[PDB]
Amino acid sequence: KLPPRVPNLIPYVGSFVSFAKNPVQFIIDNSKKYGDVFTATILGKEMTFLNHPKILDTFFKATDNELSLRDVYRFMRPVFGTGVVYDADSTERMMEQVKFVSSGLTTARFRVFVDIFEDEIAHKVKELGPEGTVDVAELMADLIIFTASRCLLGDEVRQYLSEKNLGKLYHDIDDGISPLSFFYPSLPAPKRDKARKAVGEIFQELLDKRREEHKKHPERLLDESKMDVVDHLLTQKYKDGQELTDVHRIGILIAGLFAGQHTSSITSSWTLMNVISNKKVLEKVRKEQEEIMGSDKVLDYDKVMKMDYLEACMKEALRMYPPLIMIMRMARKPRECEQYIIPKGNILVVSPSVAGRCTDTYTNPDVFDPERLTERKEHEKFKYGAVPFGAGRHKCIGENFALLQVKSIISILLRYFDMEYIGKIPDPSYTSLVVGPSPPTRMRYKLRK
Ligand code: HEM
Ligand SMILES: O=C(N[C@@H](Cn1ccnc1)c1c(F)cc(-c2ccc(F)cc2)cc1F)c1ccc(-c2nnc(-c3ccccc3)o2)cc1
Repeated sequence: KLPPRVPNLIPYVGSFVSFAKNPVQFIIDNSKKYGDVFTATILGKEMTFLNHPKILDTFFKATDNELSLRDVYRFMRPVFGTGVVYDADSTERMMEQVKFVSSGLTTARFRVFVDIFEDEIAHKVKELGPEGTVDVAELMADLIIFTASRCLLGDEVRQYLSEKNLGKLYHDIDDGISPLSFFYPSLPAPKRDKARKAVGEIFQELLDKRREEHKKHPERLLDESKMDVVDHLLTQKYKDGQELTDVHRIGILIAGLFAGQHTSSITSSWTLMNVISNKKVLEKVRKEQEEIMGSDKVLDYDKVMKMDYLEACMKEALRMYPPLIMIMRMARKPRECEQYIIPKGNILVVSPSVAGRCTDTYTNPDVFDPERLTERKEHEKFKYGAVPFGAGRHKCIGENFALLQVKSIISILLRYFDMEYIGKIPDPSYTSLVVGPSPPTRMRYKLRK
């Protein structure tokens, strides 16, 4: 009962050549040809693609012993660190590591995060001056490396970003990893090794400093508005009693910071580009902002939580340009999928990119149209019609933080600046792990009157 196959052009390499040109177009073309589920061989991996919202239950509902996240990347050279994330000894242990991070994402902390957004943009606004042009993707990456770093690690990290080039070494954690790195065998990567070592030494020092801060001010552990992911990694332990090492704490922090940064900076870029390019969307965004802000001058938590239309704009950006283009699981046993059984050892693939352009879900899906959500509720037609943050067990735990961070940053930029996008909104570039717009993305800005 095998799903239909994409015919191998060559043995072993299989469909890799057309997949490598464009992974999203590959899944779109082969969906049209072969239906809601199909298999391709790609450099010796059996890849089974699930393409229609009506059949995604069997992917998202599975237990870790049926469809395995850990198995997809457990033989990967650890980008984050040994024994953390997909290198952890178990899925249960990975979920304890996820909890160390999610512990830092409370309402009490979200209230402080808004203050941190205002502070970082106020520094940035001074650099930008009264008017100019700025790369949108670079602006958003540079803002969120400061905001995400402070929100998750606390304000002691800032000195290392301003003075010790934590930013530079962080940008290389990623180095040479494209969405095709998964299929090529293990190469060397000394640049990445130098990055992780460098970030590791900075994170070791933050841990050492925070231990001394705990001894001087233990009442910190009672303050939900101060407790960050560093505090949680120093205070929490594994269920099974095995030691949480500083090696683990550093890898989990790098992995937390990577998650908290790339996806937010890219989504922020797409959302602002599309908002400022559409007269009616910009009108309603600024009307919402004007209503929420009243005669107040700065954001707080309750204001951001009201910004429903700016939230739809970001979810519309997430529909059209999801920064994670494939969600993958390893079949540890045969998986039923409609009339088919997907074989043991196949990797199942769900693509937010393909989900976002599904005409069964969304009308005129190449048009940025936030009202498709607020008015027509197109995201609600299917349970799995919108999956930019995934679903089930491994759903993003960062969703509310990402919404808070991107909505705040865009609200505050619109408060300071009139902004115009230079040229055509580009296509996504499928050349990085977290995919964002084709590089040249410039906008004009001018201080508002
Ligand atoms: C717009 C920004 C974001 C997008 C689009 C996004 C997307 C996703 C998606 C699709 C998944 C599911 C992956 C899978 O099923 O295999 C996921 C998982 C995850 N995300 Fe995010 N994410 C975002 C922001 C964040 C942030 C800001 C954090 C942390 C501060 C975060 C932490 C995580 C974690 C820990 C998981 C794994 C949960 C688990 O394995 O059980 N994400 N994210
Ligand atoms: O970072 C990855 N996934 C992201 C996706 N993300 C972002 C925001 N929300 C979810 C991710 C993440 F960065 C961190 C976490 C996480 C964070 C903290 C924890 F405690 C536990 C998990 C989860 C995640 F899912 C990731 C990293 C490496 C790879 C990978 N794919 N191929 C290679 C590879 C490397 C080399 C050669 C050959 C291949 O590496 C794939 C995905």
